[PDB]
Amino acid sequence: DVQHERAYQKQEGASFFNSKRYWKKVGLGFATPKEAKEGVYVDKKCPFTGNVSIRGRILKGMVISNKMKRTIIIRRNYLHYVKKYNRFEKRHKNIPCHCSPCFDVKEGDIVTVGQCRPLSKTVRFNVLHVEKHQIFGSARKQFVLF
Amino acid sequence: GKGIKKHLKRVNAPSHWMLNKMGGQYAPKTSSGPHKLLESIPLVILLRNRLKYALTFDEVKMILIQKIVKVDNKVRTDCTFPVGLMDVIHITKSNEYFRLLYDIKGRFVPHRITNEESKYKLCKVKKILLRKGRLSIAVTHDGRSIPYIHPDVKVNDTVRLDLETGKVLEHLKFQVGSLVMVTAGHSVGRVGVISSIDKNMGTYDIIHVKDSRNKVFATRLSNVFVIGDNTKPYISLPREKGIKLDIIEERRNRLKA
Amino acid sequence: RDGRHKLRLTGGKKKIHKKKRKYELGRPPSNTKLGSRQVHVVRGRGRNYKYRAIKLDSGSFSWPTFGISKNTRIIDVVYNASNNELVRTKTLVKNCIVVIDSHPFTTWYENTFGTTIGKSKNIDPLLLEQFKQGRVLACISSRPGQCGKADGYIIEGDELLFYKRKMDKRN
RNA sequence: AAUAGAAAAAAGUAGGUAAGGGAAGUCGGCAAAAUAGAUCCGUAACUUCGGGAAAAGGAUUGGCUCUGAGGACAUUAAUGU
RNA sequence: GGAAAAACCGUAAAUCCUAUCUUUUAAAGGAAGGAGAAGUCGUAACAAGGUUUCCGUAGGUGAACCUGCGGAAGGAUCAU
RNA sequence: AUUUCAAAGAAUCAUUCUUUUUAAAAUCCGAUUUUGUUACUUUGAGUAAAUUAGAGUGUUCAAAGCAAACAGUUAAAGCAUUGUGUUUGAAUACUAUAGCAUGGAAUAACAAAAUUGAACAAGCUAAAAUUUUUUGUUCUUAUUUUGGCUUAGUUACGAUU
RNA sequence: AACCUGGUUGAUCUUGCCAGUAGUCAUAUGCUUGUCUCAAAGAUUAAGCCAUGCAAGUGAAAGUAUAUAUAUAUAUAUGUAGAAACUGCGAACGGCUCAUUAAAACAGUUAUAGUCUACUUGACAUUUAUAAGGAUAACUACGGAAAAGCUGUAGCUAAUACUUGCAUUAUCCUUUUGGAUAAGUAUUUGUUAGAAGGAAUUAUAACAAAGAAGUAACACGUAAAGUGUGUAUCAAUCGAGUUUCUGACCUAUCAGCUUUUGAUGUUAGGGUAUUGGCCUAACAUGGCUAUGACGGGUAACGGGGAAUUAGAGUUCGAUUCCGGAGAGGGAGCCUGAGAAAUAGCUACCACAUCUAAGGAAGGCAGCAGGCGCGUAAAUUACCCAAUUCUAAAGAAGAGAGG
Repeated sequence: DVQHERAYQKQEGASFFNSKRYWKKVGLGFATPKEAKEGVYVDKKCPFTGNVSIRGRILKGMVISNKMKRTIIIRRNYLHYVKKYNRFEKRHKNIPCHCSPCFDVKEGDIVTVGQCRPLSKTVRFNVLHVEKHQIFGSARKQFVLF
Repeated sequence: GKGIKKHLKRVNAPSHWMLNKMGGQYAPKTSSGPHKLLESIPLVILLRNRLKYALTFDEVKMILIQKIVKVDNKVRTDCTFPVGLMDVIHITKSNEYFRLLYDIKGRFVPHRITNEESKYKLCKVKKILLRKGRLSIAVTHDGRSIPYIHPDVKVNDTVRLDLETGKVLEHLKFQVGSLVMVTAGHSVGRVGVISSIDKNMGTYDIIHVKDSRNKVFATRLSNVFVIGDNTKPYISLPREKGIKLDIIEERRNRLKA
Repeated sequence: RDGRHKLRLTGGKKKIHKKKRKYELGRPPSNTKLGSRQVHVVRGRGRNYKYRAIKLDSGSFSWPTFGISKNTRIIDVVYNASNNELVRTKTLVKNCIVVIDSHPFTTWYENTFGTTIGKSKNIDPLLLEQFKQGRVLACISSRPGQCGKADGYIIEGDELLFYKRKMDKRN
């Protein structure tokens, strides 16, 4: 089933020869997903079963792209205050974020991400909660105010 | 190269050193030691700029060579040694004992203390570590390591500590009825009773503190020093007893003498 | 070396200033092969000593299922997860598959339980079939290039099946 | 094959090859030489936008010993030929 | 145990060749714009300026321009 | 555009400021206390000094400085148990808009939102808890109770102009 | 002090600019200058080039003295000084410039459950000895080379330099006690068991393997039993690296950029002090872009801040503090806790000094001072008293600094 990349995939720290799989509690008031926990998958950067852990900031964003292996790009839209005119303007910033196999994420879904140790050159958050939500037009042109 | 910085400009030094603009260019930089740089004083400042037993750094050196200063029951020898948040300075020639305390404006005054109370100090524990063989040890803001601490004492509880043996006499719980002293926040140098505790996940924790004039202010948990239990402060507070007059009243008081 | 002087996230060519700092390091890579034990001391930043094994042969190998270890000469390198070059060249690296001389384990089992702690977990037949022919498939776990010795574990069950299939449709 | 042998010089003719220079020779670079196969890169003025273009200009290429990639069948995913 | 010496990857200075870009800067001749005088030739514009003006456009001319075609009134008429 | 309007009391000069109660559900012993997100806004927290605004202070004055003041032709006075000068000052504020905590009624957004979606009462069912326990160092089994699921009923059942 | 006048015309009212006015911690310059306090000053031009001199050392109980000098008591005992030298610690801070550099560096704001950390602080350690092994400097002798902070031999001799290496405590049972048994700190592997933090593959506890390194063969004389020096682990501390979030000047006559030469990701490694395309291999085919990417410009180090402001603002910030960057241009390295160090080193290029020509030595944007450049800028001063730093720490040094 799961593995076929050219090294054995193991879920390290599971243990096999004594006991009585493995997953962790994540905290910060979040809930470990049932689909993560009783899922069968193997990972290393998943926040529910890797060695990685969440610490730092917690932000909400909108998913734009789903098309890498287990990795997503989120846009944070926000309003910038311009002191000259006492007024605002839209500006935005992309955060590349690791996913998990647990969620099933579609372009325009809202996601709650957390900060964690660096997992790739620009992958520096990982997804904690998938807030499902249909969208019209294209997400790249869309504006959510969170 | 790009090593550690050993110099300290006099202007760049903490405001609560209370040094002037025109007095040379470099301050004493505190040596590394049992209290943080920003949260102490170097012994030179205490001797010369506060007590006034020296007019020069040189006179401080002359005083220091003589083993007539003792901090924490032991002789000290470096000029730049830190005074520490709570400690006992003993000047043996004139038989004087000082305990170091904050005023109500935010700086350290050396406060005249009796011989009997001089033999103990108050130590906040910052951490508690479990070391080999299942033996706990507590770690103090006084830079000092405490072996074989009670399991009944936890991280924000303070502890009364002898200076002869270095062992614990008793402890003061951080319970919401205990006297607390503010150590470094905006409202540094006050005493209150602990009104209320607010615990915030992943982030700073704030405690609401009430003054004896019933004024309330909040402060960050990091800098809060338990100082007694509801009967009394466990060490003798300085003149204004940790109570801060408001500016208008303070100026009105100053004039009305 | 480390951490800069490669392209911007946008795809841009970011400018360079700040001449390479010593604390970057990027120390020269070490192969390590199968031969007679020979190790070099390396002085790392802050006086952290590390051990560069350049040749090895004798490791600490653990039978995970019984939690016990014996020291054994390692017969050959047979498969590597990553590039085929390392296995071809007979060079060790962390996650590599070697074969160990099984006589210590065989001897231990016979002494302890009898027949060729948490007793009687009953081997596996595929593993047992390998065991008779006296040289057994194992995965190195420690990092030779860091630790100066190569330490590993006997492969088991599902992991064993995976490595056997990949190692030897079949050419 | 409208001849043969022997000798071996000038000259002729069909050829080679030349230090150092590199068109100074000559009406004239004529002659001769340099180049060239392939793969991988890189490719301007200008243009009727189709081209110019193999532009220009580079790099590589043996022998051996290996590694990876690419199919067809037939057994009840795996297993085989 | 070990100095000299070498070979291989890897850092990689530097030198030269192209290629593009950048910057001033030369150049016969061409063709503009301004500045200067009392120079020549006209009479184009302002009045119905002595062919109403002006636009867009195209051709012509010594130059100012003239003419065609279609517009405008900032026209000389707000009107049988 | 639209979804919670108001009513009563005391202070004060004739207005002003302040308190009480008035739907519904959950929760706690017929009474007691919780209830969208975000912007926004309020307080706060945590903020280097110099600079700067700024309080104190007759540098000869000021620019300044961060000090000083007081009594005494040499002692009184205080307080220490025959000794020791005494009062002291170096405040306060600011330190992006972003980040952190925090009260909030309005104003804005947004979420939730019928070719249909509920809320509860009834019954069956598979998961957990509770009680029991077969047998010469340890393998079972059995009733009961609680959350999830399949199936008729019952409600001011459900949609702003 | 929330301010306006002169100029289109024959005269007029507008629009509109130009001219005036004031300031400018903003430079230059012209004339004049009696006082006193206060005090910026080779940044704009050349991160151009540099003569000479100076700018980092260090021993007051406490590693090493048969160079040598010396005071007491009886060749001897103690001592006291001590040139010289090994060793130790510092010299990786300071100070200077602002060329580079426009999501870079920087400011606030996180994180370090991803790490390193000398001096200093407090806890506090485990598998022959009435005292161990050399070999080396200064030093002695012979020397060489025009010259250099050049150094050759041979004979010596010490060390807290270098190098060996000596027990004894704890666990379970009768029951104060009498017996039996255990006994490696980091680190690393495999196996499991599980006081705290928001969350643990965490502290920790056990089992089976490996395993550094140590735990005084050192020096004083302290309290009417002490100190220095070295030392494993932990914590503290002075800090450092990465690292989250958010914030910038001008330009579209720069619109598609980036991916063979890692661009974006996945896996596995290697490497790091540690995370990571940080680097190798294999595999994906992405990532960024008019909400301005990718380029170009900047006479652009950033910020604290400065000038001008009624209120908005606009310009300025080489320059006292903080942070960054760099030491002629690039590059590479050693040592050590800390360096890709520049009064450490190696090379190249660009410059350039001494040389008897064989070779040698070099880097002022330290302070002075010179040349050049220029619109544009001071003494080859005196002093370590204060301010501080460094040292084997009073007492010595410091063109840091005054």
